[PDB]
Amino acid sequence: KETAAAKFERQHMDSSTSAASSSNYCNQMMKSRNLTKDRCKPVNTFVHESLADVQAVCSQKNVACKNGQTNCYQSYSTMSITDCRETGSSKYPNCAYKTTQANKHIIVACEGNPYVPVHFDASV
Ligand SMILES: [Cu+2]
Ligand SMILES: [Cu+2]
Repeated sequence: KETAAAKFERQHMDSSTSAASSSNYCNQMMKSRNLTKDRCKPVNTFVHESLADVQAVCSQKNVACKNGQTNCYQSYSTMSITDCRETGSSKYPNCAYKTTQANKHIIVACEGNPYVPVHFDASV
């Protein structure tokens, strides 16, 4: 259906906006990106930077991933991101999210050739 790289783009990339367009951004994005189809994915981060800039992170700061692996890389500088966290009232099928706009360093897991971001590890 898709590739691991394209899946990262679907779940974590939104280069069309410099930041969350409204407090309802996460409710809209989580749905349109098919992240609430089977269940309400609890947490998710979207990156408001060009693909090239996020892909460049694979050549930046090598750090360990949350799972112990060491194919993770942290951005040298901060990026415009939107943290989407499911609200306490949220209940599938009616997924509801709190939209939080921030500027933080991102940590992504890189794989393949071309070595590109495939998993979003965290924002710091
Ligand atoms: Cu920095
Ligand atoms: Cu993987």
